[PDB]
Amino acid sequence: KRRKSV
Amino acid sequence: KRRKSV
Amino acid sequence: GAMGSMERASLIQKAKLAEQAERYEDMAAFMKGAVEKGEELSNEERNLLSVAYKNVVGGQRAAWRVLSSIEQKSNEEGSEEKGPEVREYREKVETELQGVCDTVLGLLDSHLIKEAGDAESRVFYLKMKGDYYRYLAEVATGDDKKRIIDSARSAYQEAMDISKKEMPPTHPIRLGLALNFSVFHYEIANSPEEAISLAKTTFDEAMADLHTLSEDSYKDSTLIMQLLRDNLTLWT
Amino acid sequence: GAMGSMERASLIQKAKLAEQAERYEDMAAFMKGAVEKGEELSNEERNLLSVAYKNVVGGQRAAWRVLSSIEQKSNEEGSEEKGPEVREYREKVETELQGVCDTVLGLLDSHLIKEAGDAESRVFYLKMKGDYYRYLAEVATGDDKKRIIDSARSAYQEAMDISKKEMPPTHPIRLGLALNFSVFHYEIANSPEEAISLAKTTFDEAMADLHTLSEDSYKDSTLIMQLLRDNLTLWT
Ligand SMILES: C=CC(C)(C)OC[C@H]1O[C@H](O[C@@H]2C3=C([C@H](C)COC(C)=O)C[C@H](O)[C@]3(C)/C=C3/[C@@H](COC)CC[C@H]3[C@@H](C)[C@H]2O)[C@H](O)[C@@H](OC(C)=O)[C@@H]1O
Ligand SMILES: C=CC(C)(C)OC[C@H]1O[C@H](O[C@@H]2C3=C([C@H](C)COC(C)=O)C[C@H](O)[C@]3(C)/C=C3/[C@@H](COC)CC[C@H]3[C@@H](C)[C@H]2O)[C@H](O)[C@@H](OC(C)=O)[C@@H]1O
Ligand SMILES: [Ca+2]
Ligand SMILES: [Ca+2]
Ligand SMILES: [Cl-]
Ligand SMILES: [Cl-]
Ligand SMILES: [Mg+2]
Ligand SMILES: [Mg+2]
Ligand SMILES: [Mg+2]
Ligand SMILES: [Mg+2]
Repeated sequence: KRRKSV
Repeated sequence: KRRKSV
Repeated sequence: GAMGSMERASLIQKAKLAEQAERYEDMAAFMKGAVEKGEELSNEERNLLSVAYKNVVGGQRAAWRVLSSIEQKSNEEGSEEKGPEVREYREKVETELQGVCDTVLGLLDSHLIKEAGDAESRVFYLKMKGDYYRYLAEVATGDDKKRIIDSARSAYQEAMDISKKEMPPTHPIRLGLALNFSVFHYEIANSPEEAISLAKTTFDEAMADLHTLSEDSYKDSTLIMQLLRDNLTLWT
Repeated sequence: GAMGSMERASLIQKAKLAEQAERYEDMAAFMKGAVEKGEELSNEERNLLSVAYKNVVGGQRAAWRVLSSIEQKSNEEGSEEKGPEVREYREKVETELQGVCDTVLGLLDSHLIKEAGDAESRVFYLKMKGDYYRYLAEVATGDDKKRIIDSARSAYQEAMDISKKEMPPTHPIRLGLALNFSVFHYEIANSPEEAISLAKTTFDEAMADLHTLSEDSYKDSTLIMQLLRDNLTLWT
């Protein structure tokens, strides 16, 4: 539900 | 799998 | 200090915020400051204190177990010598874990237990005293291991005596104390029969008392009762 | 100090042990000590550095968001005045988070980025510089917000320029940089079109390059590629 970062 | 404590 | 300048009610408020943020180290420091104000804690405040430290020490114990496992494998036949770092870092974590246990045991001794007169508070604090000595026993390997084990036993025993006299068999503090004293018997005191007997008897006596409870009490007694059943299933 | 007396190889060894124990704050301190030895880091060492700090700051950001949400509700019409504690504790967490970002940005500036000549290291460190300024931008509200945003943009941009010139479109560092620069556009720079365009183009160019890869490369490019697709699905 929360945007992904890496 | 590990015994429970609280 | 470092919490001495903060109002008691603010430390309590921040402990609850730290709980919601899962910032358990902050939560524990706020609750230590609250205890150091010198006033007794309420039921809700005792739960915040215990949750904060349970989580902090829980993370340290889980880490210690990971590092102890690594260390034990490095000591097996055919394992390559990797130097002192595993033992050093296990020791670092162990020392910090010991320090947290000593901090909690010092709060209990100065002066929570001595001012706790109602069974709900006295048994609660004595269970904590049992738990933090048990955590010390989990990592103890020296001259002192037996005395640490006996300190845990003595605290749990006094809690058990008061809880049996003063609390119904379904009371969640009584059930949690019995769960942890049973784990103490199984894995610290090398007494799996006693651990199983205690979990069984506890569970059975609680079952027979459930009829006295409201729907809400029934739910929270049965929750701890499930942890007793989980252990019985694991151990038998 | 405090890691100056420990051998470089021991700090690396302990960082890996701290990783296995999920002790990310220790892992970050060990890797900071390793960086402070003044030698360039290897690929594996760069990954340990970034994992350690990503996890530490990730926990602080998640906590900050919880406390910011509470704070924002306490500021709504009809909300009961509860005093300064929510804002104080959000500020406490914010300051610690800022301090971690400043620590990472200082390692990058003294002297990781200046000695990083290969694209794999240069792009990696510039992506980190973009990420830690972006985390500063997430909590910035003052005179400095625009300059912080521009610092993140500039670092990401230079990383993007080098990665496009020097790395295949499937390279995991190139794909992760593009994922995070796209998130920067969407939620920091108020440029959701640019975020979506960047994620799309990135994903599409990687798809067209997959045929060049071994089974193992294919798997790790496709992993980040899925995070790009996740964002595109969320945003469109
Ligand atoms: C949610 C966190 C806070 C606000 C800190 O409360 C912790 C919890 O506090 C109470 O639960 C206590 C309690 C726990 C309950 C078993 C949790 O129950 C549920 C349904 O979530 C675990 C907690 O660690 C806590 C405080 C600890 C103890 C333990 C302490 O030994 C020193 C003895 C057994 C157990 C007792 C004190 C439980 O009463 C409540 O009765 C729980 O609420 C409900 C609806 O069951 C609440 O989640
Ligand atoms: C397992 C932990 C350690 C040992 C620290 O390694 C972290 C990971 O390190 C490498 O993965 C990196 C990497 C990540 C991979 C996406 C994880 O992939 C898998 C399959 O688990 C996430 C990590 O945070 C890390 C180091 C970070 C970055 C990111 C750093 O920006 C400054 C850019 C994208 C990504 C790159 C550098 C990835 O190559 C490896 O290629 C991963 O291994 C495999 C089989 O994919 C391994 O899990
Ligand atoms: Ca607790
Ligand atoms: Ca990382
Ligand atoms: Cl160490
Ligand atoms: Cl605060
Ligand atoms: Mg006062
Ligand atoms: Mg009293
Ligand atoms: Mg040396
Ligand atoms: Mg160089």
